[PDB]
Order: sequence, then structure tokens, then C-alpha cells
Amino acid sequence: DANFGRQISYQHAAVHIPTDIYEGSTIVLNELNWTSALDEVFKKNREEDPSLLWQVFGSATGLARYYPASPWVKIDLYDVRRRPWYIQGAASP
Amino acid sequence: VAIRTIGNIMIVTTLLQFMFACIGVQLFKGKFYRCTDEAKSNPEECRGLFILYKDGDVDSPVVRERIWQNSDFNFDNVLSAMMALFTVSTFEGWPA
Ligand SMILES: *[C@@H]1O[C@H](CO)[C@@H](O[C@@H]2O[C@H](CO)[C@@H](O[C@@H]3O[C@H](CO)[C@@H](O)[C@H](O)[C@H]3NC(C)=O)[C@H](O)[C@H]2NC(C)=O)[C@H](O)[C@H]1NC(C)=O
Repeated sequence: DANFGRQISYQHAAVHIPTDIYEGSTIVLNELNWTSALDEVFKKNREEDPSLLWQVFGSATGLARYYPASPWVKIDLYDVRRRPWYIQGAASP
Repeated sequence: VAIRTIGNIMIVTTLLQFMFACIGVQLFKGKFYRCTDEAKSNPEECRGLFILYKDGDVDSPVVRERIWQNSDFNFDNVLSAMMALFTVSTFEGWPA
């Protein structure tokens, strides 16, 4: 797609889980249901405004679910809870 | 001829080792488990992958799999305890 330097898909939303966090655990899997209902709203927001960039949910468990789905970009050390946009919204100065 | 003469002290040092093996079984029966990374302390968390830092450097990370594995010389049963106690009595690797 244009206006997106990668290959993307609007059918669903991708899920990023950091290397040091094991997928399939009880906490992650429970977190992995109720975030699946966000895909409908992810589609709805894009329909109203086609010129919309990444919409991402940074969970307190560690996993980040973003839309539209796109494969992730050495080893991976990305953690959604350490990003500048997560930190400013999780507390005050 | 000498073997049969030293057979009285062999029956004693073998019987005495068995009691210590049973005591060791009572004490450390399944307590010698550990994960690959020293951050997870039970089999539930010791799953998946983890980031290992070579030789303590925080700038050289490598991805490794964490496995909940037993010790080589454990006290799970009376035989592993007897073998570990034999290795200790040979004074080899006993500090570990
Ligand atoms: C967490 O994951 C669960 C397993 O995937 C979900 O539970 C199942 O969701 C299905 C999809 O809605 C349900 O199927 C239908 O549900 C409707 C509504 O009650 C009913 O018509 C029937 O129960 C069912 N239809 C059938 C079977 O033809 C399942 O009933 C439901 N429960 C199961 C499989 O035990 C959860 O929805 C999901 N949680 C969230 C928040 O998404």
C-alpha cells in the first residue's frame, strides 16, 4: 500500500509480544481474547478517516496490538511499556 | 584372599552410606531444580525464550531458550542420592 512503507493488511490487527515474554501463558492468553474485540473498532475508525496511520494498544501485560496488521521489522528488544508514548500516558510528570 | 578379609568393613561402609543417602533423599528430594535464566523460579514461568547477556555485557544480548532442568547429581531417589554421595566421598565436585 501507498502512504505505508511496508506491506499491510486491513483484514485484522497484528499482535507483538516481546521476546522475554512467553506467549500462551495464562495472563497473556486472557489478555489475548478481550483485545480481539478491538479489531472491529479498528476497522470502523479507518472507514471514517481513510488517511489514518497506526492505531496501537499497549497492554500493561507487555503485548502491543496494532492496526493495520504488518510484519514486524539482529534480535528484537522492543517493549511497548518502555516507549515514550506509553510512559507519558501511564503517569504524570 | 585380602578381599574376603576386608569384606567386613565393606558391609559397614555400604550400610552407612545408604542411611546418609536416605537422609539426603529426605532433605533435598527434588529441590535441585533451576531454570536456564536466574529470574524465573518455578516451572510455569520457565518457558519460552529469554534474552541472555554474554559475559555480563549489556551491549551483547543473545536470544536463548529457557529450560527447567534438573541437576546432574540430584537426590530424587535412593539411587541418585547414593551415586551423588559416592561422588562426594571421592572428594570430587563436592563443593558444587
Ligand atoms: C474468548 O474466547 C472464547 C472461545 O473462543 C469465546 O467464547 C465463545 O465465543 C463464540 C463466539 O461468539 C460463541 O459461539 C456462539 O456464541 C453465541 C452467543 O452466546 C451463541 O449462539 C452460542 O453460544 C455460540 N454459537 C454456536 C456454538 O453455534 C461461544 O458460545 C463462546 N463460548 C464457548 C465456545 O465456550 C469468547 O467469546 C471470547 N471472549 C471474548 C470477550 O471475545
